[PDB]
Amino acid sequence: DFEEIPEEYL
Amino acid sequence: IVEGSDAEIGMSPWQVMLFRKSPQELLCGASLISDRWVLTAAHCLLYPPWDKNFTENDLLVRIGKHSRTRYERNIEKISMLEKIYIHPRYNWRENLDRDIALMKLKKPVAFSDYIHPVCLPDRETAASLLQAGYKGRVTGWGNLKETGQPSVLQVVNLPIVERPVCKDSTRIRITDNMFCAGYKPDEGKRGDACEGDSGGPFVMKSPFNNRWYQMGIVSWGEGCDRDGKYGFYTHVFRLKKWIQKVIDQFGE
Amino acid sequence: EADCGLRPLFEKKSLEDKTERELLESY
Ligand SMILES: Cc1nc2ccccc2n1Cc1ccc2c(c1)nc(CNc1ccc(C(=N)N)cc1)n2C
Repeated sequence: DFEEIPEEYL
Repeated sequence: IVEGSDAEIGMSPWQVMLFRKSPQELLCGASLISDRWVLTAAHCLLYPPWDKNFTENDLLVRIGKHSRTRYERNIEKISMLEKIYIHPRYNWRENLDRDIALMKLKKPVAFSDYIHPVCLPDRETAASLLQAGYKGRVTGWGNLKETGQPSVLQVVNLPIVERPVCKDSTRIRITDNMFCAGYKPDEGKRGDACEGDSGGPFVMKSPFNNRWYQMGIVSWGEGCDRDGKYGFYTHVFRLKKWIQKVIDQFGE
Repeated sequence: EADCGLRPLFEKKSLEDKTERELLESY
């Protein structure tokens, strides 16, 4: 249930 | 953290969340010791019994957080790992001895009101504070009960326990590289770290210079907040020499 | 670290958090 983090970090 | 309470904003600016990319999830707690060095428990990265053996690219470090699941825009900073260093003598085979690991971030993190490093203890600081009865502070986003998850970083202050008491509370072999903390059944009070808290910091505020020092790393425990049981912590100062050498050998 | 252990929202502005006194009273 973790909010999406900026795709820039993945 | 069992029986703790909501952290105040900016109360633990060195608090770091070890985050798994796929799936996206809380892996462990950790701490900020400089702009590029994060300290945690070796077991958070390497632990064969639980098929755990992460590599840099599998992880993400989330700094400056308060909320557990929410991406805190403009507050938290997410860093990537350049390299992971685990104590060469970390023993996961018998008892999690020397349960400590360092992670070098790809590039320095910027300090703010929510991001700031904790001090590592010197011999004198450790000697004076690492005494039975003296209280330390544990923080994390782990479970609130042994058997839910908090919305915000939890905090609990717990007393250091006499080594004999620590040893007599379990059948596990305690080493000098560990120390235990928590209340005794007759002390009334309670609280303890729990699943999701490991790798996190156990800090103490020095009354000599008013600075916070990380004395322990949430290492292991039997259950969570069980009467007669105590949380065990990696004795940070005892393994500081390793820390020193790694930081000035591969660090910045 | 030269400024380590001093929190921006507390030590830096001479404000104490809600439970630190408990720690110092046990020393
Ligand atoms: C079965 C056994 N043989 C042992 C030998 C030495 C130390 C622990 C041992 N254990 C239990 C054990 C082993 C490994 C463990 C563990 C508990 N707990 C963790 C990490 N999580 C964790 C869970 C609870 C608490 C706590 N309540 N304070 C602190 C940490 N690891 C990574």
